[PDB]
Amino acid sequence: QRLVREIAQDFKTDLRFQSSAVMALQEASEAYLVALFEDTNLCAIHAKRVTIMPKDIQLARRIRGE
Amino acid sequence: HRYRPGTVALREIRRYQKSTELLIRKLPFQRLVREIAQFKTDLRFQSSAVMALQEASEAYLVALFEDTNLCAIHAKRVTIMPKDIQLARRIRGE
Amino acid sequence: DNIQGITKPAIRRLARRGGVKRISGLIYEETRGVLKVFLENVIRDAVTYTEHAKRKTVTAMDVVYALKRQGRTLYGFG
Amino acid sequence: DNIQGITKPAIRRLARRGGVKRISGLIYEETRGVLKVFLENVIRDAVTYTEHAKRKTVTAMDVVYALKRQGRTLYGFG
Amino acid sequence: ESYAIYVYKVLKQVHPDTGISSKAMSIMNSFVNDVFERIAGEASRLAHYNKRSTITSREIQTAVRLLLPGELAKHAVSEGTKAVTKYTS
Amino acid sequence: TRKESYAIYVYKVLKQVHPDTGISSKAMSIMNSFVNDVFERIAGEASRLAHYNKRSTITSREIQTAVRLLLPGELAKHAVSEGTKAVTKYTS
Amino acid sequence: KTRSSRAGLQFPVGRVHRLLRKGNYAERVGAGAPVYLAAVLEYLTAEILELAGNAARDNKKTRIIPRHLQLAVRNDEELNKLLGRVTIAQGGVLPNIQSVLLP
Amino acid sequence: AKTRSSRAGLQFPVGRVHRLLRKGNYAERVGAGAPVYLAAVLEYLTAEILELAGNAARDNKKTRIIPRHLQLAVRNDEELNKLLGRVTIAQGGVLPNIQSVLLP
DNA sequence: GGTTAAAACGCGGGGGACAGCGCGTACGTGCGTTTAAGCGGTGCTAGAGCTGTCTACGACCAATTGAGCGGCCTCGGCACCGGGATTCTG
DNA sequence: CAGAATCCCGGTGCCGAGGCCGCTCAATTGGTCGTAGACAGCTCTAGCACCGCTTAAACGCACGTACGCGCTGTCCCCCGCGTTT
Repeated sequence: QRLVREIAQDFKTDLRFQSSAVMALQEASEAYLVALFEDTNLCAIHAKRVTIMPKDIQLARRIRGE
Repeated sequence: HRYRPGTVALREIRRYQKSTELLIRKLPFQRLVREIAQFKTDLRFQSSAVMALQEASEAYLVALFEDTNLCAIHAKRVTIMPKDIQLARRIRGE
Repeated sequence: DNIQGITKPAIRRLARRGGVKRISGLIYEETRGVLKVFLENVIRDAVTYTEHAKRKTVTAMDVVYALKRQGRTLYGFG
Repeated sequence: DNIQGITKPAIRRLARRGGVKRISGLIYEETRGVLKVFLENVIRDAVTYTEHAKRKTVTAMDVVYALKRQGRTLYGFG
Repeated sequence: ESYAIYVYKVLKQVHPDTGISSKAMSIMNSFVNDVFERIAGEASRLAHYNKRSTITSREIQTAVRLLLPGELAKHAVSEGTKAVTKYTS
Repeated sequence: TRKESYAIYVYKVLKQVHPDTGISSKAMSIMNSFVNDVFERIAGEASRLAHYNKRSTITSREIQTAVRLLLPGELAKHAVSEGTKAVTKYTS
Repeated sequence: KTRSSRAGLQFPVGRVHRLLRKGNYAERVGAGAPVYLAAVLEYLTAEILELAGNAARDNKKTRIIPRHLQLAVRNDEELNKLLGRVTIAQGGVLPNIQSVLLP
Repeated sequence: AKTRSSRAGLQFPVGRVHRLLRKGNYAERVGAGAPVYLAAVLEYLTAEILELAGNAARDNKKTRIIPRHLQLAVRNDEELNKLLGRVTIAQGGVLPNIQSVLLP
C-alpha cells in the first residue's frame, strides 16, 4: 500500500484509495509475477540450468513482447 | 575457389534483409490454400485475398524465426532446432 | 499433398530473412505444421465471414477482418 | 524507498509458487524493477480514468478498466 | 441488480445439494457480463459489415460460431436454435 | 459508384511537409488504412468512456481523454496541444 | 406470461433485450436475438457450474469456492482457451513440477 | 460562407468526420468540437509520419515514398513502433539486423 | 503452350553439437535476534452520493451551392541493361 | 594475390504518379425544439489517523555440497558447390 501510494503521488497529489482498489492491484501484480516466473523457469530449463538468472527473465520478457 | 562455410550464409542474410520481395512461390501456395479450404466446397477467391494471406504468412514466419534465433543464441548454439521453435511458441502463448 | 510445395529453399530463404545462420535438418516439418495451423485458423474465419455474407467468392476484406480478429491488422488491402 | 518493502523472502515465495527451485542473487532487484514498471503503467491509466471521472478517490472499477485496457481481465472486483 | 438468483436457479438444476460462496457468485457475474459484452460487440461489428440496421438471431449465431471453440460452439448453436424454435412454436 | 477516401487530404499534407516529394499508390492505401485504424481506435475508446459516465454526448473532453489514454509519451502531449489550439481557434 | 417461460429458459430474456436496446450496438434488434443469447449464456453457465461442482465434490466440500472455479476452468481443454487472458482473484495456479527437478 | 475546416485552420475534413461519428453507432449525440479535435489529431499524426517517410526517401535518394520507406520510418521511431506494434505492412520487409555473435 | 527459374539430388569435409571431467563457491538448510506487520479500538471528516432548476446544447429540418470523386490524357522517376573499376574472401 | 561480389557511371523507355476538366451529393447556413446535464443543495460512511498490543515475519550469520562453469576429445550433420529434372 505504501509503495502504491508513493508511486501514485507522481501523477496527482493528494489522492485517496479504496481498499478493494488496492486489493485488485495486488492480485493482478501477484498473478503477473507468477506468470513471469513460470515462463522464466522454462527459459532456464531450456538453458540446461537449475538456477534462474536475470538473463532468463530478460529473454522471457523479450519473447513475450515486453 | 570456395567461400568458407557461413560466409555465403551472411551474404544471403544481408541481401534478403535488404530485399522486400516475397519468398514463397505463388502457384504452390495457391494450391495449398485452395486444398485446405475444403469448410465449404466449391469456393471462389479474389486474388488479393491470396496475396494478403501470403503476406501475413510470410510475416508470421519471419516473426517466429526471429524468436527462434533468439532462443538458439540463448542456448549458446548457432544452429536452430525444433525445440527452440517449441519454446518460442510456448512462451508466445500458443 | 500440396504442403510439400513449401520447399526447403523457400524456408531457408525465409529463415535467412529472419537472421538465422545455421539451420537444422528437422526445421522444415515443424515449419510446415505451424504454417498449416495458422492458415487453417485464418481460412476458417474467412470462410465463416463469407458464408455469413451469402457469397460464393471469398473477398480480401474478409481475410483482413479475420486477421484483425486474431490481432494482425494487415495494411495495404483496404 | 518503499520498493525495498517487497522483501527478499516475499520474492522467493512468489518464485516458489511459480515452480522455481534455485534463485540467483540478482533476481530480486530485477523483479523489483519489473513490478515497478508494471504498477506505474496500471496506476497511470487508473489515475487517468479517475481524473476524467472528476473523482478524487480511486475506485476499484477504475483499476479493473485499466487492467482490461492492458489486456488482463480480472474477475471478482466487479 | 445482477444475475445471482438466476445463477442459483441454474446451479440447483445441475447440483441439488450444494452451495456457492459470494465471491464465486461475483466471479460468475463477471463471467456472464464478459461473455455478453463479447458476443454483443461481435454481433454489432457483423451487422455493420453488411450495412444492416438490425441484429438478428442469424447475427448472434454468426458471432457465437466465430467466438467459441468448436465442440462448445456446436452445442451452443443447438441450444439456441432449440430455444428460438420453442419461442415461436 | 463513387467511394470516399483520404488521398487528396494526405497529398495536401505531404505538399506542406515536403514541397518536392511523391507518394506511391500503395503508400496512399497504407496511409488510408492507418487513418481509418486510428479513427476507429479513438472513436471506440471515446464511446466506451462516454458509456462509463452515462453520457449521451461525446464531447471534445472525452476525445481528449481517449487520445491521452491511447498515445504514448510526448506524442500525446503534442496531439493534445494541436487539438486544443484548433478548437480554440475554431471558437473565435 | 414471461418470455422465459415461453422459451423454457432460466435467464431473463427481457433484461437482455433492454441491455441490447440500451448498449448502443445497432439501430434495431430482432425478436429472436435475446432468446438465443440467453440460451447461450444459460448453457455456458450450466457447463461452468457443472465442472465447478465436480471439482468441489472431488475435495469433500459442499460450497463452490474460487479455487474450485480455477481448477474446473483450467482443467478443461476448451474453457481454458476461452478464458486464457482472464485472471481469477484468489484462484491460484495448477500444481505441477518439471520432471528435471525431481531427484 | 466558409468551411468548418477553414474556420478551424485544418486540412482534414471536419464534416466527413462528423458524419462518420453520427453514423457509427457510438453515442446518441456528438459534440460540435469533437470532430475538430479529432481532425487535428489525425492531421498531426499524418504529418508526423510523413516527415519521417520523406526523410527516409531523401536518405535513400528517392523522390517517391514507398512502403519500404514507411516501414523504415515507423520502425526507426520508438513511439510510433510502440503505437503500431501489432501492424503488418505489405511489401514492407524488415530491418537489417545481424547478431554480434553470428559474425566473426 | 513455351521459357527458364527453381527445386531436388550427390558429394566433400568443415562446423559445431555433444558426452565427459575436475573445479570453485553460490545458494541451500538451519539458527538466534531483531523488526514491524497486522488487531482492534476510538475518532474525524473528505468526499461520494442522492434531491432538484433551467438554459446550453445538439438533433432535426429547408434551402442553397461548391467540395470531392471520378475520367482522360500527360510525362518523367525509375527499373532495367550494359561495360567497367573496385572490396572482400580465402 | 586469384577470383567471386559489389558498386559505379551511363543509356533506354515505360508505366504509374499527376494535372486538368465534369458534375454528384454533401457540406453550410438559418431556424425550431426538447432535454442533457452542468450546477445548487443536503446527507453520511469508508477512508484516513492515532494508540497500545500480539506476534507474524524478516534478516544476519554459520557452513556444506549442489551445481554452474571452463575445458577436452570426437563424431554427428550441415553448408557449399556441382548436376539433373
